[PDB]
Amino acid sequence: CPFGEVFNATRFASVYAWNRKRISNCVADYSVLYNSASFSTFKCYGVSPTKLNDLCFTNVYADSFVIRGDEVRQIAPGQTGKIADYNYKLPDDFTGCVIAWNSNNLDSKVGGNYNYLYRLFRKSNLKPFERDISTEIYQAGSTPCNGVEGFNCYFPLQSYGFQPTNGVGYQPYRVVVLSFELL
Amino acid sequence: QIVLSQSPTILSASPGEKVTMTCRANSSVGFMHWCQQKPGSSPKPWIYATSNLASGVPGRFSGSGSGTSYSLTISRVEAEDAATYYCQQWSSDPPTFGSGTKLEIK
Amino acid sequence: QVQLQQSGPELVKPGASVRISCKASGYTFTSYYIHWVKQRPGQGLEWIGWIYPGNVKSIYNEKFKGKATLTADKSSNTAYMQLSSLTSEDSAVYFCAGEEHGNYFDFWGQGTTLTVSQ
Amino acid sequence: DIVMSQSPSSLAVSVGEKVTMSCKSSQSLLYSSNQKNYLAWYQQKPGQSPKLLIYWASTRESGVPDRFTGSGSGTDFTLTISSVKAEDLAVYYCQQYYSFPLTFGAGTKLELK
Amino acid sequence: QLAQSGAELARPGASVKLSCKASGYTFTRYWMQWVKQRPGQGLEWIGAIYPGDGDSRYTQKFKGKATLTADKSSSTAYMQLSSLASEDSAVYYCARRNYYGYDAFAYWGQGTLVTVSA
Amino acid sequence: VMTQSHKFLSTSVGDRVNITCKASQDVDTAVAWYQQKPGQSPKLLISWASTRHTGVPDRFTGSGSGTDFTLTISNVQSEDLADYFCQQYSPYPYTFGGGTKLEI
Amino acid sequence: VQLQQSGPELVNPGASVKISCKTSGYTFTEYTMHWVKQSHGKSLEWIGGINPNNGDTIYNQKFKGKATLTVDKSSSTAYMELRSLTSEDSAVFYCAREGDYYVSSYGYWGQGTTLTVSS
Ligand SMILES: *[C@@H]1O[C@H](CO)[C@@H](O[C@@H]2O[C@H](CO)[C@@H](O)[C@H](O)[C@H]2NC(C)=O)[C@H](O)[C@H]1NC(C)=O
Ligand SMILES: *[C@@H]1O[C@H](CO)[C@@H](O)[C@H](O)[C@H]1NC(C)=O
Repeated sequence: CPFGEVFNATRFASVYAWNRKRISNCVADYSVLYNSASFSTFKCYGVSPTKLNDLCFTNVYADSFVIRGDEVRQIAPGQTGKIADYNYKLPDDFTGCVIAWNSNNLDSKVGGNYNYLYRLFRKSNLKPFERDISTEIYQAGSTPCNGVEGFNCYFPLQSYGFQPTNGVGYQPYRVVVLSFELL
Repeated sequence: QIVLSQSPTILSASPGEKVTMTCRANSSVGFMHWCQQKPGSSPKPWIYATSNLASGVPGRFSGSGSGTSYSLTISRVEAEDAATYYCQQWSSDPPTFGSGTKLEIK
Repeated sequence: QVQLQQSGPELVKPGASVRISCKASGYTFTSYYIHWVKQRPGQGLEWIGWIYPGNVKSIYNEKFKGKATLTADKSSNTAYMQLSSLTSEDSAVYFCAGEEHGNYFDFWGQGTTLTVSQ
Repeated sequence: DIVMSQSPSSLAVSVGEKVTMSCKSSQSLLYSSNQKNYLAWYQQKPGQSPKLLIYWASTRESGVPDRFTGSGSGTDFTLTISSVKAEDLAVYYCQQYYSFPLTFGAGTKLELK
Repeated sequence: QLAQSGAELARPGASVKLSCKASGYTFTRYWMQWVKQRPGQGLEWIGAIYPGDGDSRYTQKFKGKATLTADKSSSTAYMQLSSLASEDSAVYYCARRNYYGYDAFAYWGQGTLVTVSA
Repeated sequence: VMTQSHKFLSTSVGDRVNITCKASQDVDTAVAWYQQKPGQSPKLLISWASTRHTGVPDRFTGSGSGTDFTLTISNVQSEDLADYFCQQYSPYPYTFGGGTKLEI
Repeated sequence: VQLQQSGPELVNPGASVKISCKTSGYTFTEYTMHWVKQSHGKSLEWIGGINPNNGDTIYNQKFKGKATLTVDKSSSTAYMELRSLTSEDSAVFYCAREGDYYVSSYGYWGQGTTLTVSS
């Protein structure tokens, strides 16, 4: 039963370096899912959201990150946006289940969290599931620069700001994607 | 505003005993870290969120709990645990320490 | 290794300003917070405030707002504490603290103390 | 500053001759990562608004048919036109655009008679 | 599910077009990844391509030397050595990750002896 | 980047042997472990150091996390006598660890 | 794309003047702008540039304080403000775009705004 270190973990990583954990050789319970309902979004593609413990797959790959509440719709097949074209892009034939719930009593601090970075500019769109951890300068302008971070030389990882005194559009949602495969 | 409270402020403990010290808090809080300060020196990081042991700690220390009250249980008290145990709190509010427990041997 | 080595013990006259140095080492200075802790002798610790040294933004406690001001010079890996309008009751020991994961101090500092002299 | 200059100040060339143009940079404007030079050339008549016709480094731009060619690397650079035409009677500038003080000088067109 | 490759004995001045014929999966969506192995001194990573689009990635010691290409219609991938020498006489594999993106090199092909002393 | 412990490794038959890889920077549990019989091509044995692969016996237990990874081969038979590898998956390039050859 | 300036100006010494660079045909926040100063036939200097996405400016050390660059985003029109003109700023001014990709710091230039100092 390896669904106990994926959801209730201490600190998820950022959205750009989205952590992965492999699940194998144990049929999961799916008891906290679709029977506890403390989560916000359960937008679950392909397979029915109610029949999970009956079915069996080949590989169960889980991954996780933390995104703003106005960007919870971007974790989707092909729905373009800001994080779904530079940080983490699902493919168009992805089957699996997407999980999201609120996290403001854990991930927010008075004065900004300043440690949940997200990637702003990249030279092209992302491929499906391709992740990049490098912090190379985008150099939007004509000139190249040697990491000097000047005019049109950005740090591509913009830092989130997280305070408990905000709305729902600016609150970090702990979002975990489940990816399954048949053969 | 979040303020904690450690109710057993002075604890006597003979060696080879199980002693549980508690941390009561105003309202709600998430996970609850711990810390140990030897008298007259810099403190040391002791316990993570509730039950992880900071990778340098003998395995007698184990704490658990949920909700508002979180507590630490030492399995067998020895001569080396003559220090004060403070607590932080992992929440939205800034970390405000509690009072402490002084653990003396008799 | 990771270690936050501080300055020496300081004694000043009442009313003077105090600058506390906090040399960070071993880790990436521009990602981990730096907190500040106050320990009156014989008493429990008390929180002062933090300063995230990448994007400098300080936060202070309600009972520590006019006396303590924090600066963090990014390219030297040293934070600073400007304690101001010093009276006799602020005669105690001051450590640093570093954290990343929310409120859990990974690497404390060795004790430098600050007292008044007469 | 990064300073460049044209050693041919005067051309004095009629219709249909082999010409060259040269500029010498102060420091190297070779970006070491992509291995590209960063220079540019553009034309202007003494009346009109100039127009760029050379890309990253001595390459060409879709527009006027590229009889001209430029070349070079590092500090010394070339720009050559095989035959002078009616649209070649214009002053050409050598522009540095690697380091950010974007200074550039002039190299003047003249005619022989 | 398995890769298939070729063999080569080449000259110290020439250029080699190796191969890695892929089979059994969708060649449009996975990454092909090339590693090299000298006798001894462990493995080493060279570069990769995305045969759907042509977005090649490289290592700084191996950029410019290997010019990786791919062809969608023939379902194979080509690497192209340049300026071979005595240090490049090694064994060159191709490997596809298990689940595309960020995973483990689960399917490896047979070795291609490339012997380029003289 | 990686490094390895022993370039050569001597064991008897029934003995338990740990092979350790210490990574220089931090890799949040994304290494993998390869064996390589001296003829054929190296195959995947352990990936995401806790998890084993299909077609692999339950003898091979890799463990550890953070920046110290360990492979405890329990009862080394006469078959499992080859070198062993390490990896990292987060930063580019995916640079390998050195070899570590197992022998009697 | 075609990029138009304003008409010729005749400005008294020591005055604030706004030069308009009106452009259309493309999304304005995608490429930068620049301003150079052709001093009666020798395009030696550059005034500065301004990114429409962030409003960030950078000026040459030759024109510090006497040159300011401010561009609003909605009207797709660039503006350059020259304050305290003297007898040295007698030139023509072009506004520039930055290529079709980020390949060249100049391209698709405009007409010539001829600003002489009218004493
Ligand atoms: C994460 O932790 C929570 C803690 O509340 C788990 O909640 C469980 O809730 C049911 C409600 O009936 C209780 O019976 C259980 O005792 C709770 N378990 C624990 C650990 O306290 C939740 O299931 C956990 N989810 C996981 C394991 O990922
Ligand atoms: C206890 O916490 C509540 C918020 O939940 C706060 O309003 C209250 O003032 C706190 N108690 C104190 C410190 O007075």
